[PDB]
Amino acid sequence: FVEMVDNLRGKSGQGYYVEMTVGSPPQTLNILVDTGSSNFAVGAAPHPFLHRYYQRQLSSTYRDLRKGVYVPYTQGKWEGELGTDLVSIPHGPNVTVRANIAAITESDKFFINGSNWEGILGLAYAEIARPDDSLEPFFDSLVKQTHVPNLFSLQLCGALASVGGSMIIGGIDHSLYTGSLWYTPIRREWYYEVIIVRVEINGQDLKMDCKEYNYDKSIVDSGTTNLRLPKKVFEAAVKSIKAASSTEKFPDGFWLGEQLVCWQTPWNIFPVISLYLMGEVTNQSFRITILPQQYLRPVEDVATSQDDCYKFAISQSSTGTVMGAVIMEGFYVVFDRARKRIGFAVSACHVHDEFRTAAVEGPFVTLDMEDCGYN
Ligand SMILES: Nc1ccc2cc(-c3ccsc3)ccc2n1
Repeated sequence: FVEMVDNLRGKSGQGYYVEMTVGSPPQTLNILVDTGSSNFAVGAAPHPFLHRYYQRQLSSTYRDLRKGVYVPYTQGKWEGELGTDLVSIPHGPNVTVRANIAAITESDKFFINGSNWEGILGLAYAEIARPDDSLEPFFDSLVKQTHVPNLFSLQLCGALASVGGSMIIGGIDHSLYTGSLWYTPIRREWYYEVIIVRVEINGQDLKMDCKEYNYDKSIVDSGTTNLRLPKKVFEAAVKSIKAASSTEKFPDGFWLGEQLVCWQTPWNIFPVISLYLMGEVTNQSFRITILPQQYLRPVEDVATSQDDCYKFAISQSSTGTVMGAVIMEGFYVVFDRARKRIGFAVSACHVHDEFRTAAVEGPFVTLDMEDCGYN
C-alpha cells in the first residue's frame, strides 16, 4: 500500500481528490473523494472552471446507457448522460474495471471555481445512487470485478493552503495511525450511517436523549467540511462550549458561522469535543475526541484583514449529524464494508499541540444504545 500513501491532494475547503483515468486510451482526471454519495460523475464539457474534462468521443471502450440523470441538491444541481467505461486509479491497486459513469453536461453550484478537480467519486451505497439503486456504484464494481478486498480507509491530513491525505484501497496501512482501531457498526448500507450514543464537551455530558444525536441520521462524510449537528443538539453544544470558554467572549454570529473571529493563538481556552459511538459488542461503546484545532478552522481567504481569522466549523443541520473533515482529520478512518463496520484510530498526521491530543478510547459501558437510532 506504499504506492497509495499520500495519493490525496487538494486546497483548503475544496475537498480531497484522487487521480483517476477513464476510457481507452486513458484520460487523466482529478476526482473528489466523497463518502457521502454514490455516483461516479465527471465533467464532460468545457465548463470554464474545469482544467480538464471527459471526452467520450476519444474513448474506444465507452458504452452509452441511453439514459439521463438529474441530481438536485439544496443549493444547485448537476445533470448528465449515463454510460460505462474502463476506469483506473494510478496510485491505487493495479486494476482496470468497467464502471458506470455519469458524464456531466450541465451543472449549477456543483464545480468549484478555482479547484483542481473535475469529477466526484461517490463511495457510499447503491441505495442513494441517482436515479436508483440499479446504478451500481464504482466501489461495488471494483470488488465484483477483481480480488481487491471490500474495504477502503482514509487519512485526511489537512494543511489557499494545500491539503493532503491517503486513500488506501483494499486494505489498512498500520503506520497511518497510533493506538488501536475501534469499530462502530454500519447501521444501514446507504450512507455510512452510525450511531452516536453520548456527547461530552470537556468531559461534561450533554445529558440529552441520545436519539437527538442521530435525528434523523448520523453519517461519516469525507465530502463535508463541518461537524454538522441537529439544531437541538447544536444549541446545547454551543451553550456548553460558550460556558467552557468564558475567559473571552464572542458575538452570536460567530457561533452561527455568520462572521469570523481574529487574533495575531489560545487553544487552551477552548474545550475538547467527545463523541461516544456504539461499539461492536452489546452494551459497549467507545469515544472519539477532537481538539479546537479541528473545529476552529483558519480562513486564509480574507482579503480585507491581515490577521488570523477563524471559522467555527460546527453548524446546525436538518439532515442529521454529519461527521465531516472536522472529525475525519483527527482520525484514520476504516470503511470496512466486508464486516458492516467503521474503524477509528488516532491519526499519525493530525494537528495537535503539546498539552492535548485527538484520542480514541474505550471500552465503555453504555446501556440502551439501540434506542439512540431514529426510526
Ligand atoms: N457529501 C456531499 C455533500 C454535498 C454534495 C452536494 C452535491 C451536489 C449535487 C448537485 S449540486 C451539489 C453532490 C455531492 C455532495 N456530497
